[PDB]
Amino acid sequence: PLSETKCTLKSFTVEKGIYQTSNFRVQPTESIVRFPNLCPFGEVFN
Amino acid sequence: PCSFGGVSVITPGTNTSNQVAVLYQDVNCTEVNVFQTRAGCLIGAEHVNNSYECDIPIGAGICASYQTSQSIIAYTMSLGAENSVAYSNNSIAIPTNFTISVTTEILPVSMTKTS
Amino acid sequence: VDCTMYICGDSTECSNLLLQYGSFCTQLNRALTGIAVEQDKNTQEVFAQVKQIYKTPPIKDFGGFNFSQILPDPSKPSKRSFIEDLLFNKVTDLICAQKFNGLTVLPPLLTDEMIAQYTSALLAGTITSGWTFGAGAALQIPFAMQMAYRFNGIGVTQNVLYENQKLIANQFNSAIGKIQDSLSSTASALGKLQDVVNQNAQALNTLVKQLSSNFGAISSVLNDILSRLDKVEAEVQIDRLITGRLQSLQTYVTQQLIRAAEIRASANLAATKMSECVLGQSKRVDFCGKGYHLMSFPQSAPHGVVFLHVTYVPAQEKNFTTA
Amino acid sequence: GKIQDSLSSTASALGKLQDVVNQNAQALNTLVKQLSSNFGAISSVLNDILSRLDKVEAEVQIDRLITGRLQSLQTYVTQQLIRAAEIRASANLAATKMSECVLGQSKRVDFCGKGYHLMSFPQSAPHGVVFLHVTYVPAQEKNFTTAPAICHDGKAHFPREGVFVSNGTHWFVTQRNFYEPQIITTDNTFVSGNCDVVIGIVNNTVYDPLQPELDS
Ligand SMILES: *[C@@H]1O[C@H](CO)[C@@H](O[C@@H]2O[C@H](CO)[C@@H](O)[C@H](O)[C@H]2NC(C)=O)[C@H](O)[C@H]1NC(C)=O
Ligand SMILES: *[C@@H]1O[C@H](CO)[C@@H](O[C@@H]2O[C@H](CO)[C@@H](O)[C@H](O)[C@H]2NC(C)=O)[C@H](O)[C@H]1NC(C)=O
Ligand SMILES: *[C@@H]1O[C@H](CO)[C@@H](O[C@@H]2O[C@H](CO)[C@@H](O)[C@H](O)[C@H]2NC(C)=O)[C@H](O)[C@H]1NC(C)=O
Ligand SMILES: *[C@@H]1O[C@H](CO)[C@@H](O[C@@H]2O[C@H](CO)[C@@H](O)[C@H](O)[C@H]2NC(C)=O)[C@H](O)[C@H]1NC(C)=O
Ligand SMILES: *[C@@H]1O[C@H](CO)[C@@H](O[C@@H]2O[C@H](CO)[C@@H](O)[C@H](O)[C@H]2NC(C)=O)[C@H](O)[C@H]1NC(C)=O
Ligand SMILES: *[C@@H]1O[C@H](CO)[C@@H](O)[C@H](O)[C@H]1NC(C)=O
Ligand SMILES: *[C@@H]1O[C@H](CO)[C@@H](O)[C@H](O)[C@H]1NC(C)=O
Ligand SMILES: *[C@@H]1O[C@H](CO)[C@@H](O)[C@H](O)[C@H]1NC(C)=O
Ligand SMILES: *[C@@H]1O[C@H](CO)[C@@H](O)[C@H](O)[C@H]1NC(C)=O
Ligand SMILES: *[C@@H]1O[C@H](CO)[C@@H](O)[C@H](O)[C@H]1NC(C)=O
Ligand SMILES: *[C@@H]1O[C@H](CO)[C@@H](O)[C@H](O)[C@H]1NC(C)=O
Repeated sequence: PLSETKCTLKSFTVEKGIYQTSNFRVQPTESIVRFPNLCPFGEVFN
Repeated sequence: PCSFGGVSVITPGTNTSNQVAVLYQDVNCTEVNVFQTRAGCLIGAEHVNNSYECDIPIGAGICASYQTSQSIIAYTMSLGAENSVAYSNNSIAIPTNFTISVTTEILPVSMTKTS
Repeated sequence: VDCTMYICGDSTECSNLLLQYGSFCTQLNRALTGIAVEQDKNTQEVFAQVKQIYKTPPIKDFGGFNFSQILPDPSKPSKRSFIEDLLFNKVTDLICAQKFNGLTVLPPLLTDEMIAQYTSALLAGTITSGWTFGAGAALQIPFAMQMAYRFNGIGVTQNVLYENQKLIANQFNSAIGKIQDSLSSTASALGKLQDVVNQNAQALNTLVKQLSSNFGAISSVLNDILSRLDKVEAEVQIDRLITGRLQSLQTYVTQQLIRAAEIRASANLAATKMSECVLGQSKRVDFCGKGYHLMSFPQSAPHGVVFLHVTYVPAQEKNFTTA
Repeated sequence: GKIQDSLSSTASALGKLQDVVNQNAQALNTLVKQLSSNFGAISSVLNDILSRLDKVEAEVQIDRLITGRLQSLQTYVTQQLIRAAEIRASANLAATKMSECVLGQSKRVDFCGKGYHLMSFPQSAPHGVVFLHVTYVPAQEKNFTTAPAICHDGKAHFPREGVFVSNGTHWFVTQRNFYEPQIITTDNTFVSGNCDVVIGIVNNTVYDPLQPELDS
């Protein structure tokens, strides 16, 4: 995370202070698919 | 949606050190020495109680400076140096002597004319 | 505001194209950072002109001038004048949706509890030390004498104050009481502040709604254009998304810059009043408000400052033959 | 002398100027680098689109260059307008100081810089100006018991200019911002009202210039 800021200033000298390096994101673990009549196969087949 | 924020690399000049203290802004500290802040998740600078004048502003009055060997620290920004003026209804304080200071003041006037 | 995430929601298909517009993504951050950096310079010069944090003595005899309204409330966890808290009521989730698209609201470098130390110090210096703490080491001087000066500043010989001291006390003390009644029911007097907070959240809102607009493309959802079509078409559509959103940023950004300067000039005026009015006595006329000016007491307010100008207004006249 | 080293030994004092010059050269670099961006067109070289493709299609391509570049100017232009409007504000601040501070003497507290202001010396700097403010800062304090007024005969005497003080024995009228104690005489004080009103008035004898001159 230190090397990525020096690429923002393009300089090998980094002046005393705070610099904003590229943002980070939390990434997703997994996908969650969720779906909630009935067809009368108990009324047709039985 | 999952938290996110600007990484901020807090450093003294690369002159004095190669050591950086990263500030993850506006995240609780999990998703990453670790110190939770009001501004965000600050990694790599040991907390300090005794508060000094601000050095490198961060946020919410947290100012980081390099010195103690040494390691980047972070602390609640102290505002000036406290004074309590000794005061009473008959008490006056008259200066007996003076100094003459010359203070540079710098202003832009024009900018490069481009067409 | 993160251009990459704002324009292109978490999707490289759009992220690639954004690389073709070059610095448009970055230079906005440079612009916004350019604003947010100086936003603390404003608060820097306005509130902290003072070298040291003064605090009033434990006991108050000012000659009958009751400051217990304006001085820090010792009991509130955040020490703030009884007045200041009126303000924090009158001025006022939205942040969450903003927080969700790449719109982040960085914390003001100085917390309100810090501002309340400055506006305590300046206010506690002005009371005890006269104005001399702006020019150097604060000098304890009897307040009831300090007024004998500030009249000479308006041309009234001081023999008026020592004689009228009591009458001036109640006129001051009561005039304070009127302030707190005004704020108690006045939403409008903070209109200047309330407008500034509004106009930002306004353009912030509008900035967000622009994520729901088609901009001519077949939908305003980034992925729903993708999974509908084979990407070589999406490369075309996502333009009209990017071209739309990228613009909508530059609209919003260019706004902020203009609006920033508007605050910028206002911040300069606040520093001028803080410097001249509070730390001095302003010979300028109607710069500190109608009437000849005696002193001002700053009071913090959210994203702003509130001066209480104590001004000397003549009253009863008598026609005189003169030569 | 120290103004030399203040400038000589630290390069950050001029940041204000240095920031202006950089931001100008900054946007120019950015404005130039925008020439090399595709903006959705097949290439950033205006001739290549003309070389590879037959014009009828190349028309639509060059739009994305033009629309991109032409926009990219308005971005740059708008920045300059906004940025100049800042300088335009800073210029007036100088012209205000130059007129009031240099040419006159300023009564505006901390407009010319911390302290009571004596005089200012303008100095040019690239695309800017630098003022040397010669200011008067008091130093050494001595706690004094003070009184707002002095009863003499039952009349009250108030300091004509400055205030009364004593070191604890003899009451001294003096000027406010520097300590120059002076024996109290009627030429230092004007009479007003009488004693029973003024809070904190104290006893003393206000010496008369005239009375001694008499006796012969
Ligand atoms: C007022 O202050 C100045 C310095 O702040 C004093 O100047 C010094 O005086 C001493 C005499 O004891 C000399 O030895 C020094 O060389 C002086 N300093 C300089 C820089 O010239 C001055 O004496 C003070 N005046 C009074 C009345 O105390
Ligand atoms: C200054 O004003 C405050 C309130 O404006 C006074 O505090 C009140 O004192 C009375 C006693 O006379 C109490 O009954 C009230 O409950 C107090 N109010 C609050 C809010 O504390 C205070 O006494 C005044 N002091 C001076 C020196 O004027
Ligand atoms: C100056 O005006 C004030 C009112 O602003 C006068 O003070 C009032 O005097 C009456 C007596 O006639 C009292 O009943 C009031 O209580 C006083 N008011 C206050 C706030 O104390 C004052 O007498 C006037 N003085 C002159 C010389 O005209
Ligand atoms: C306060 O200052 C006055 C003015 O100098 C002092 O009065 C003189 O003090 C000196 C001290 O050596 C005596 O020699 C003089 O005779 C005094 N003058 C007169 C007219 O009596 C006074 O002593 C000072 N007091 C303190 C406590 O500093
Ligand atoms: C200043 O001195 C006068 C005397 O010249 C003091 O007046 C006396 O005050 C007391 C207190 O009420 C009375 O009992 C005396 O009768 C007064 N003297 C005369 C001659 O009538 C006055 O009190 C002194 N001031 C202070 C603040 O002490
Ligand atoms: C930076 O390093 C140089 C030597 O390379 C030194 O002279 C200077 O004092 C350093 N600056 C700081 C702030 O330590
Ligand atoms: C962070 O999470 C912990 C529990 O995991 C909680 O105690 C703490 O209050 C949280 N802080 C923030 C700022 O979310
Ligand atoms: C501050 O002091 C407290 C005790 O008062 C201690 O628990 C805490 O660890 C200290 N923190 C730092 C950073 O010194
Ligand atoms: C002075 O004279 C004018 C003449 O019209 C009058 O109106 C005014 O009331 C007078 N002043 C006072 C204090 O009455
Ligand atoms: C005046 O008295 C106060 C009492 O606390 C003290 O702080 C101050 O230093 C004194 N002034 C001088 C010049 O000693
Ligand atoms: C000053 O205040 C004290 C309280 O410490 C009081 O005893 C004295 O009478 C007051 N004197 C003046 C002149 O205000």
